[PDB]
Amino acid sequence: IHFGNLARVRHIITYSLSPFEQRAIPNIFSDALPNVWRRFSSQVFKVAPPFLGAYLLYSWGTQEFERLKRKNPADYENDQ
Amino acid sequence: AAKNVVTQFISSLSASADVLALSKIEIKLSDIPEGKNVAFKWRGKPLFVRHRTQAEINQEAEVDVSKLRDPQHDLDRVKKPEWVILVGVCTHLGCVPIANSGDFGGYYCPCHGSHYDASGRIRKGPAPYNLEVPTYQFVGDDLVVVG
Amino acid sequence: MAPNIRKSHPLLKMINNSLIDLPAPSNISAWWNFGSLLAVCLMTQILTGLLLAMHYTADTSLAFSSVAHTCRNVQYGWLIRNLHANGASFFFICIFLHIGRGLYYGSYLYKETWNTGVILLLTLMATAFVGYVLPWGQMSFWGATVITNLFSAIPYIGHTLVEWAWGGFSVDNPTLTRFFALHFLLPFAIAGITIIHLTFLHESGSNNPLGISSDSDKIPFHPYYSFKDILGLTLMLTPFLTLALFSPNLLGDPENFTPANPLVTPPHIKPEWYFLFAYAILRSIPNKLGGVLALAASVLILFLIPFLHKSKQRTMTFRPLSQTLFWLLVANLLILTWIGSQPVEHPFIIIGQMASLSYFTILLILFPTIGTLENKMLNY
Amino acid sequence: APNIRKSHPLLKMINNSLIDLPAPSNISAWWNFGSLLAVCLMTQILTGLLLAMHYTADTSLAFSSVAHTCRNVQYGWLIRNLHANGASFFFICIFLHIGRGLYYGSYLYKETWNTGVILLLTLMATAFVGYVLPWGQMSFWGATVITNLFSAIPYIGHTLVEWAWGGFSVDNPTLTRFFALHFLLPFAIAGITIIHLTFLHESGSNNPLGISSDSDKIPFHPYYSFKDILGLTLMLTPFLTLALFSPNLLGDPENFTPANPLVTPPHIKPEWYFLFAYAILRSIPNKLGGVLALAASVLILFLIPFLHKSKQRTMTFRPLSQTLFWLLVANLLILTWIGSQPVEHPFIIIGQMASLSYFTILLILFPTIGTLENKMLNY
Amino acid sequence: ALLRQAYSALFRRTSTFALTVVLGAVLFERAFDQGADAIFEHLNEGKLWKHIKHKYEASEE
Amino acid sequence: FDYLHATAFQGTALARTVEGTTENIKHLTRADLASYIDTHFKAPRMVLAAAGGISHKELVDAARQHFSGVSFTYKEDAVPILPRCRFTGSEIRARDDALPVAHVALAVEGPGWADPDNVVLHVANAIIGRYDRTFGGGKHLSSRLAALAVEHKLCHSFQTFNTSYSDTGLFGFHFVADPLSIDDMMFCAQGEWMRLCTSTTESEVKRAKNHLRSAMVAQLDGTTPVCETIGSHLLNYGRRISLEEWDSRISAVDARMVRDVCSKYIYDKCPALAAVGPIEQLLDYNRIRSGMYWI
Ligand code: HEM
Ligand code: HEM
Ligand code: HEM
Ligand code: HEM
Ligand SMILES: CO/C=C(/C(=O)OC)c1ccccc1COc1nc2ccc(C)cc2nc1C(F)(F)F
Ligand SMILES: CO/C=C(/C(=O)OC)c1ccccc1COc1nc2ccc(C)cc2nc1C(F)(F)F
Ligand code: FES
Repeated sequence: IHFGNLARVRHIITYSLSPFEQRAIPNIFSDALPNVWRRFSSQVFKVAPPFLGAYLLYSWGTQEFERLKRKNPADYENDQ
Repeated sequence: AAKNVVTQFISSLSASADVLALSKIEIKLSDIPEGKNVAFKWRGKPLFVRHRTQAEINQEAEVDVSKLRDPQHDLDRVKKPEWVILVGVCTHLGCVPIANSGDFGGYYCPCHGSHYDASGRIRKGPAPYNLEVPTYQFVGDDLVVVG
Repeated sequence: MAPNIRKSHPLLKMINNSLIDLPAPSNISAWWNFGSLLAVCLMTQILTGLLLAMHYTADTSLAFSSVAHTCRNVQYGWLIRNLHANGASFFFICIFLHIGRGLYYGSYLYKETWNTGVILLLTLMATAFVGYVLPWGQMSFWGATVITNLFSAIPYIGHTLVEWAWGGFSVDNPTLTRFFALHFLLPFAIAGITIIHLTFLHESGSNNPLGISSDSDKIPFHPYYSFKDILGLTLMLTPFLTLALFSPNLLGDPENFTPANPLVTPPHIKPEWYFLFAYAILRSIPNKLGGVLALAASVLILFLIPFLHKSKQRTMTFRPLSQTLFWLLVANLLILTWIGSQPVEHPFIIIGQMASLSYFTILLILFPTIGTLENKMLNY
Repeated sequence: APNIRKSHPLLKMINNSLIDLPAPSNISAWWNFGSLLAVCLMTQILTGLLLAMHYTADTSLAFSSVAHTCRNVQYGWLIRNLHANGASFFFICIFLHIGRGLYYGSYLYKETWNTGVILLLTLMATAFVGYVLPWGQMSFWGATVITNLFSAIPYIGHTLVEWAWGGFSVDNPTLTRFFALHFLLPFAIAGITIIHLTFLHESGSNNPLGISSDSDKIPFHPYYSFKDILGLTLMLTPFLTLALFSPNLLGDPENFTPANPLVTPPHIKPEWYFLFAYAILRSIPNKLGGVLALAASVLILFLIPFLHKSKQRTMTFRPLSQTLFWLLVANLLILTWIGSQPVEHPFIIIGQMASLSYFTILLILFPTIGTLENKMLNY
Repeated sequence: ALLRQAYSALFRRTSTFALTVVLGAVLFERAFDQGADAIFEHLNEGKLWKHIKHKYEASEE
Repeated sequence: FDYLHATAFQGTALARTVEGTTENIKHLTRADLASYIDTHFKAPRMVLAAAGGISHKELVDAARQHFSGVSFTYKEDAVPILPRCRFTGSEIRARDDALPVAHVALAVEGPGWADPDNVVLHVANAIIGRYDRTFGGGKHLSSRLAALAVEHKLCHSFQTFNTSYSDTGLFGFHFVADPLSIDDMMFCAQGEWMRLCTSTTESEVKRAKNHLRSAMVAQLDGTTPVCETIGSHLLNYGRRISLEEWDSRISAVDARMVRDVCSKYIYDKCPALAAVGPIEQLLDYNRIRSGMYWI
């Protein structure tokens, strides 16, 4: 039993419609998408930064590692 | 979705492909001489496929047994005449009868007697039933497919 | 008596008071869908495991082939095998997000629910560990050998515990048969403890993205979250199955299609993706014992998070500084993961030691610090 | 909550079922079996795990792996002894648990009772598969004979059977799936046992007089914790004595011989705890009818709650029911005995009688005598 | 107006709704399977045994 | 009930209270009131009703005398048909935990005066009946819902209603209960509604009819109530319907009929809900909606 002892609430009215009177996915273009963008925008600069900083590190270390496999022609010049 | 996944899993429990591979055995009748009996391994136990001569559908098909132990009346479940297919396992204590001797020309289980005539039927001995006769056919006459 | 037999019945009252009339916050996001997925996943692993166990043979001379026989001969044995191995992955992907969510939204403040969560993680890790040995391929044997050999670095009680655990002088048949038993067992303990997990949770009820009392707006778990969770299931399940059925061997090591051989050490011994980050931290500290301790702490550190919370707010929803630090940490983990799959050579070795160092730093120093700093920026 | 035993979501549980749990002040020693059954169960699981860690589910290694366990594993022989004998102790305890409940009308607690029946069936299936594991002659033929009865169910006969065997006869595929089931079922037992105790706690324990014990309840601890611990050691002494001094008393020697599909043993018979059912099985010659008779011999337990006519709960004050009850118990020793005897006169007819009397006593006599007794009290 | 008809005949009574789901599944299976195999095979013309089978199926030796 | 109307017929005329708004009362004009009377209080839209010891002829005479003014145009003798009000399955929840008890009212759209089904509906309501804590019948009342209400202390009171209008209506029920018993009451109530659509017995109807008969007769106890009936009958049914006719209609109702009529208006419909007070324990429209199907 957790429904009824939860909180002390006063003077709040709420209105709702049966699901059969409304649209399941309404205002896709006028509301949905705009917010999807809103949300994306506000986070990109917090998330993306470190992931990008990792891509770099990854990319560098992967190459720097391959570079150390190639040879340095300056070890076979005094070989005549 | 549910019906298929459940089907798939339930199937997992039935015989695997390797086990099924030993399910049936196809024997070549065109390599078994008269009278002489041959035993082939089928599902771990012996399988007897004898080529009944002329004096077997006669000297062993006239058995005047009234209340024959195991009620085996040929017309019930048997086919080819010069062909008798059996499961070489004594119904007494699962011993493999020998088609060699047999007090009745048929088979003899050297475990406790049990003499089976040349028709796969218990005669003199302890074994209650007659050496079981399996499923098969001659889709290709020179071939019999047991199992 | 009670009017509806859903409130009175000692059993239907249970199904009801935890899945039908259970009060849930009206605003929990999709990051709250992982608990159910973890559960469903668990029931799934157990089912496919039993199906496989019914055709397995715990013996060094038959293990590798019994599994091959299962895939090759058992009706849909290949499919059941695929789902089980890949299910273990799904299981971990789900569990890591489950944890992440909890760290971000301060769910760990529900200490008992959180501490049992950690125990579930460890049990799951040991479970996958022993399960991995069963097919008895090269990686199965060397993974078992290398890892269980670390215990001999413990003082005194070490060299013993190891030969006790192995049942001999090296990973051999006796080790295999006891691993099958443990693998068959642990999952049930997981189910057990999962019950305890949900019991503690239900004391308080779910937390929610804003971290403020949801008492003013609770909703019945059904149909809201039953439908939301079922949808969340199908959403995840599509990639799981897609990867499973179209790229079966994407995640697996090919060295495991070769029967274990004690006289041939594989060139690169590395775990499944979900253990890589820990492998990296293990190898970061050269010194058998110190590396073991560092590995141990990499996971046991989770028991400390509840105590390093300094913020006056529960979640990170309204704490921009903590948010980036959080994503730094996540990215810190991809790096350790990557490092874990790379050989022990420059530049990897140093990148590795850094990532490890940063990992513990972020959790033990920065997080508690930034929280304090943030309270002052709110004038608190 | 002042004491952390009432408030803590876990210590509250240990407390509300083993420490402050209200128990009738007068429950006798026949109320000690529930805990023994429990302890037994945790014990079987522990020794089972220890054995499973040296077992190999394969027809070419099963027999020998167990032999290896007894001969080479440190204390392997002891762990093996305790497990097989523990299965017996388990049944001795479960049979008394049931009797007690029949005598004292505990079955009136229907859900507690119905779950009890399910536990019995699960336990029987568990011992059945576990018996196959050592792969001896009785293990193979027991498995062969019993599982072969299902093919007597018209239509889906040979089907369910060859599905369950995973082939055409009891073979390796059957063995490996039996190991899995034997490793699994015990946990279901533990699971359901939890449910069993939950329903029980709704009402609380019944007591020998069959009258409300509300006027005199006592804390499970220390009263029953001490009483139960004592009840344990009392039983344990004979269990261990028979185990350590006469290991092979209960076992069939035919199982010290590796299973052989080409040699049917002379006398195929189960362990003592299945004998009574074996007897009822053969009592009816006709594969299907014998199966049904066997089925009902156990499933009949689901009917007891509905054949109670007495106005009193127990049999403590019903002398007629008492003797009828003891007749029933003795009826069971007879079936047991018959079960271990070959199928030959006089045994065959003695058997059919004992079976017939068994169902008669439960379906006819008991409900009748209860009615008769109510009138003798002028009710 | 099928929606209307369907709702009154199929989706109204929970009894007819379930009965509808069954026949729905029965029909859907038969159809989804054929179409699926048909798509799969067409995508693999001449590679399956089914295809090259004639070359050795009573047409050799 | 105002909230019930406000939401059931949201966005329409029936959604308004009779007393009007605070703003309107503060600003209505001598003009508006005059305009209302002139526009609305007109001969073809009125009925002079009398009950008691009076002579019809004598009465009609007096009418002609003081009910003068005759109409010229055709518009003055036209009785305007009102724009139909759209029903909406929805809910309004006014929460105040400081109130002593909760009020809940749930309803589906009714047919409207003219429809013969209204007879059955009233018979239906007679089966569910009503109840309040001072009913001496107690645990023995014939109403299943009243019984449960007593057994489990579900409410302080409850009542069913079939509020008819010209072209629409509201068929539902209303109960008052303690904050912690709202759920069970609603549960049992919707239960009884489903019983109506699926299992009503001939026994239940036999009694319902007798209760409804006594009820209609009771609405004609005195001159004022008989006058009210005449006034309304003409105004709503365009004539008077006697007790002899009513009773015939009522006698025609049988179990089979009640089931079909209730199923027609109740089963799987989106109700309108109004809840006021400490309503936390009653929740989710979705859950209420599912209560609208499967006996
Ligand atoms: C066997 C694995 C696990 C299962 C089956 C599981 C299951 C659940 C379920 C079903 C929920 C509720 C729904 C949800 O919020 O997702 C939950 C909540 C939670 N779990 Fe787990 N969990 C598992 C592991 C863990 C782990 C490893 C942790 C953390 C170390 C953990 C921490 C939590 C916490 C703190 C909550 C509270 C969620 C909130 O409301 O904020 N769980 N878990
Ligand atoms: C928490 C659930 C479980 C997890 C995480 C899990 C994980 C694993 C893993 C990682 C493997 C190796 C897969 C591979 O081949 O690469 C495995 C194999 C196996 N598991 Fe599990 N398992 C679980 C539960 C079970 C259960 C309950 C059983 C037994 C009833 C089981 C039986 C097996 C068997 C027989 C194998 C060997 C065959 C194979 O390699 O596919 N598993 N498991
Ligand atoms: C896994 C096996 C079982 C376990 C672990 C178990 C455990 C328990 C426990 C601990 C109790 C409480 C103390 C006592 O009265 O002994 C109990 C009570 C009871 N059990 Fe079982 N039980 C088992 C099987 C069964 C069976 C087979 C039946 C009957 C078909 C049954 C019927 C009952 C009933 C009716 C009670 C009520 C006792 C009373 O009169 O107070 N139980 N059981
Ligand atoms: C309800 C509990 C259990 C019962 C009634 C039980 C009973 C049995 C029985 C009758 C046997 C044959 C004993 C013999 O004559 O040799 C057996 C064998 C065995 N059981 Fe169990 N068992 C139980 C639980 C377990 C568990 C939980 C495991 C596994 C973790 C297990 C593992 C084994 C193994 C490995 C064998 C074969 C070796 C042997 O024959 O001693 N058992 N069990
Ligand atoms: C039997 O070995 C199984 C391995 C595996 O990946 O299992 C899925 C495996 C294979 C190769 C190399 C290492 C492992 C196991 O690795 C671990 N296995 C671990 C198991 C449990 C816990 C608590 C921590 C673990 N940490 C690690 C770590 F990766 F850090 F070394
Ligand atoms: C794998 O077979 C194991 C037997 C056994 O004694 O188990 C301990 C065994 C051995 C020889 C002959 C028969 C059996 C099993 O017998 C039964 N096993 C049963 C197992 C479960 C249930 C519900 C009923 C059973 N009934 C019987 C019955 F004795 F009646 F035939
Ligand atoms: S087994 Fe053949 S005579 Fe006995």
